[PDB]
Amino acid sequence: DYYVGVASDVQGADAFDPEEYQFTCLTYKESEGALNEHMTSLASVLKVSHSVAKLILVNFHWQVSEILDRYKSNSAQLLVEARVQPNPHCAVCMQFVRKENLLSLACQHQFCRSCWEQHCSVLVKDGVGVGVSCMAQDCPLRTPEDFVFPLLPNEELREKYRRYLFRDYVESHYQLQLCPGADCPMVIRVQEPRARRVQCNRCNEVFCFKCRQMYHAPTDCATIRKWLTKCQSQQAQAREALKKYLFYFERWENHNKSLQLEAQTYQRIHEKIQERVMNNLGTWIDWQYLQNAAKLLAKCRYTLQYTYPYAYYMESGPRKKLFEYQQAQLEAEIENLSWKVERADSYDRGDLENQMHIAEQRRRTLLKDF
Amino acid sequence: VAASSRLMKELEEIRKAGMKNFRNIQVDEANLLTWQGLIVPDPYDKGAFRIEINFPAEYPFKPPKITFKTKIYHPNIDEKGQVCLPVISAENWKPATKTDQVIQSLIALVNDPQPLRADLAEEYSKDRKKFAKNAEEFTKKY
Amino acid sequence: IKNRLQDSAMKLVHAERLGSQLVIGVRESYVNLCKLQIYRDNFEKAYLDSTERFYRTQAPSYLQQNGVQNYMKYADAKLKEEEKRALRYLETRRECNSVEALMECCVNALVTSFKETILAECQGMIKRNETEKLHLMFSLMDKVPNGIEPMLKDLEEHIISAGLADMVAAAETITTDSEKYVEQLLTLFNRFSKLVKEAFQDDPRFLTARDKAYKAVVNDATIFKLESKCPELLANYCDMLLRKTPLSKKLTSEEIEAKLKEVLLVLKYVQNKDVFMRYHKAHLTRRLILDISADSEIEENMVEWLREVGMPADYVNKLARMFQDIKVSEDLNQAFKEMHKLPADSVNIKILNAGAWSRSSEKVFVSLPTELEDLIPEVEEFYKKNHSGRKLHWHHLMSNGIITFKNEVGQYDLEVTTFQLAVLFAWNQRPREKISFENLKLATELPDAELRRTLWSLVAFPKLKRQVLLYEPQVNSPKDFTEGTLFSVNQEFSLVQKRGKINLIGRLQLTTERMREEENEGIVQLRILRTQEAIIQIMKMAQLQTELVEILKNMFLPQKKMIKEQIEWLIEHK
Amino acid sequence: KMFSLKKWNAVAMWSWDVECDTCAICRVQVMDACLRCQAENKQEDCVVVWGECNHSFHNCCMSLWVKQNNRCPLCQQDWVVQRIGK
Ligand SMILES: [Zn+2]
Ligand SMILES: [Zn+2]
Ligand SMILES: [Zn+2]
Ligand SMILES: [Zn+2]
Ligand SMILES: [Zn+2]
Ligand SMILES: [Zn+2]
Ligand SMILES: [Zn+2]
Repeated sequence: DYYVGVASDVQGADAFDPEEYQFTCLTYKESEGALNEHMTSLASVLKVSHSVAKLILVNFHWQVSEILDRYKSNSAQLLVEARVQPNPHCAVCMQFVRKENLLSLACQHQFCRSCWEQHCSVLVKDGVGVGVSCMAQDCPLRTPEDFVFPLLPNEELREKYRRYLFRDYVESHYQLQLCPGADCPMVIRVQEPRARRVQCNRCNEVFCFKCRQMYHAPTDCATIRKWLTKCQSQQAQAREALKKYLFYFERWENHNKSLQLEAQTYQRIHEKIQERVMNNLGTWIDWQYLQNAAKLLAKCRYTLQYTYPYAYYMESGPRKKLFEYQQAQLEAEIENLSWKVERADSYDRGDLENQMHIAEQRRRTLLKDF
Repeated sequence: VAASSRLMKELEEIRKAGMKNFRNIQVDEANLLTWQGLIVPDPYDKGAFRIEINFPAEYPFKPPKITFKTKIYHPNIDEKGQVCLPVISAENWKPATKTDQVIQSLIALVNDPQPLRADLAEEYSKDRKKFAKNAEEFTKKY
Repeated sequence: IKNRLQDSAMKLVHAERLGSQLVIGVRESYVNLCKLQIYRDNFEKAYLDSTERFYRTQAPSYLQQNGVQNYMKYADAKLKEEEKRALRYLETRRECNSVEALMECCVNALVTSFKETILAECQGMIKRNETEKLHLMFSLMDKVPNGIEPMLKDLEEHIISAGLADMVAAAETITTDSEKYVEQLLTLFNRFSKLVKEAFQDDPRFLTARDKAYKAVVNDATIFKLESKCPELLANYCDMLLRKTPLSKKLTSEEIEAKLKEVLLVLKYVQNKDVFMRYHKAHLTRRLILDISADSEIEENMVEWLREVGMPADYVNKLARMFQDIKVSEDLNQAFKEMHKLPADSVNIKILNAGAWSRSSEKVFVSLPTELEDLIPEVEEFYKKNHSGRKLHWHHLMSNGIITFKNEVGQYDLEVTTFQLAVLFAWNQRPREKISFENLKLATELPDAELRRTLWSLVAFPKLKRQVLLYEPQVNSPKDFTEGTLFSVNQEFSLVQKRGKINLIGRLQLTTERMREEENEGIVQLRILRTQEAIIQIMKMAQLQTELVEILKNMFLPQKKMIKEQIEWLIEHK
Repeated sequence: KMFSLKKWNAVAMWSWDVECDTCAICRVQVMDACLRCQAENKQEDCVVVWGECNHSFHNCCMSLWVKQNNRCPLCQQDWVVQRIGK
């Protein structure tokens, strides 16, 4: 009777992870189902043929609301912008053909069947799926897929075309993405699009959702691209530029090389724990905090590694001074913790726990903006 | 497959016309897949040049590559022959343009420059001499 | 004897083995004949080959005859005999590894070639406490390289399965209680530790396996149809041990310390350690203010023990801050009481940090009596006399006191909180009348939920015999309270003694739901309208406040500052 | 009178009377101790400093700041102390 309502008598300021992002892994069959559902929804709300619906969808990144309001605004300009309707004896192979063998698009440019059959095959062999368009110059009217299937001769092709269409459809969809790993039939789905950390559940590949490159937490996707590409009075300018590039690159490369001694220190810590266990100075459960400390140290080093490119581009001001001060403090704490965990013979559980709490707080301080 | 009829028709058409902007051209002794050109624009006013036309198979369905043999001074032309032609490009290509239109566009682009050599583009930001004197010197040198 | 009589010597050794200076002499002859290549190439090779042939021909027969039952004993005896014979015969005076080679051959011929058959029974032998045979099996298998991994795997699986099955088997009782849960955990831990000690002589690898298996068992959440119930139960047990309860009454200090040490040992394997120190903090917060601690030094040492076992520092630091604030507040209260010379010896004050303790400056609205209203400025000035830059927030959910109740039968003493006190002072000016729900809401300035909870507390106390207040419409839960319910003060309350003291505070709440200012604004506005109507009527018709109290005996009791500002408004508007 | 009062106990919470309630250097609550002082297990000694620019920081953190640079972290005015805690 005294201990009845205890579970509801006990915060949102620091509890939340400032690097949390919810996603879900999808296979090809489920992607097919999702795309088909969207197709049969839009092609009914906005009654058209299914292929026309797909061409409209790819142009606007598969956003139902925007398409559906632009339709009520002006359906005519909606269709025109999707490159379906034109904006308001064969010129390819100069010959004469019976009218029964003439096929034309909505733009009404007339060419015979043989060149239509060969053009699509040649462009498919190149590796394009949506780039097919009309032959005559200066008309961007793309061809729906139901106008491309009957032209393709064989069954070896007609399956590469579907793969290309699937790839382009997934690329254009704002909620889906493809795993950058080699030969991975996996698709990532997120309710909202943002630049965060995404991990595959099959090949365990870590990448950013938008740029598909390596995860870059406190740095814009385009900012790191030019850094990766890079990596008299004008003489002084060049000397100073090289000097500051070296001043940042020394720490960048320190951490880059350090991200292999992660596993190497894991090995030494395993050795030390095994030694202290085999000398009967305790049990296994009494020495497990060193591994957690090592993981925390590696995480902090990664975070610090991906801040120097971001600090290289700040405009001089109080924010730069504060960021540098906090960076120095976190570096000092990192060195102190590493010295206590790696090159010490004794150990105090309370002291190491307090140091771990301080180090975690110091790391969390830097991400106050992101 | 259809990489022949268009070729013979185009050769007959260009032979019948006999334009003055383009002086003469040879079939390179029954090659049927490539030949060599000779343009004559009317800066680069004086001088007859040589252009190597590259016609892949299914010529109407593929972009004909363009290159220059004799080195000439132009912002849009690379060191030896690598010149990018928007009409015959990879993206802005249509299987309906014929060789006459593309050679006319080439003559136009030779007639006046477009603001690959980024250094010559930077010169072209404020170019009068660096396009009217050195270019004349090279053209009359070659 | 380069090659002659070597066969005879080997035959003699074989006959002895089946069932003495010549062999030693021949071995010395090889040793000293010619640095010792001849001894390594011959004789030694013949000895090893004869041993291998004899055992490769003999062992399966005895295996088939005596089962897996007698094979381990036979093997141990054979290795002991071979080791003794090898020391007796083979050379050992020149630092040679012949005995090591023979021992390796024997191990490879008697144990390695049957490891699957030996290990097939390990799963069944661990259960039903076959420790005597398990020790022999472990001793034999420790020689072969990496041959004890299946033993560890079987121990892991047995511990996990047995723990889950035993905890499921008694689940209709364990979940509700806490002491039974802790006793079950300790029973399993002790049984498994005793098994390991008796069967494997405290080998570190088996200790590691037991630790992993126990960690798997403790953190399982199959019970409760799955959450986070284990830390709550552990905190409840610690509270029962550390509070003035009958369990703590019938025990001494040493037993309490032993129980706390056992709880810490069990808790060392808990994964989600961020919930235990959030429940323990609340229990300690409740205990340090009601002053219901059985012992203080045990509580002081508990925080150090918790720091040692591996708790996060973010809560241990707060606990230490709490313990220091208790002493600081005691000194401050003594100083205030000495300086202040409602009697001054019946008032206590506590000033506590806002970080370690509850951290929320959310306004809570309640009507206070005259004494408590006048006490606040004195305390505020006393605090501001010394400290600079500090501001005080008064916490009405954690204040308490004792009041006197005069009835027809007699008088008693009641232990109440602020809300109960405010509710009870509604009948001071109308002792024999009845008050409805709406008038109680207006008079006490309380929201709906808090008023309902306080009314339930004062009308239906769990173990009480005769209640203090009375309701007209019957109900079975506080949720079904209407605005037509009338409340009256009982006039036959007792406990039939004519004096005593009872407690109405059980597990005082520390947090409440969020407050909305719209209802408070409306109640206050109605207060201004009612007070202005009453004062205007009295003017139309020193002792002014007395007659205000006399006439406003059915709505509420007006306050001094409200009356002053209202009369200022009146004289402003004539 | 009925329902008199006999004995009372009062509980109050104290906190610093500041604005923006953050040290702006360690980004922790001003009402809690700084990292170093809670690491050294010494309490009741972290006072809060105010400046002429109405900036309220810890004394420990701002002393470590002014050991290198004599300016406010959040502005550029020449830092000078106006009021100190406790
Ligand atoms: Zn055609
Ligand atoms: Zn067209
Ligand atoms: Zn993948
Ligand atoms: Zn990115
Ligand atoms: Zn600070
Ligand atoms: Zn401090
Ligand atoms: Zn400032």
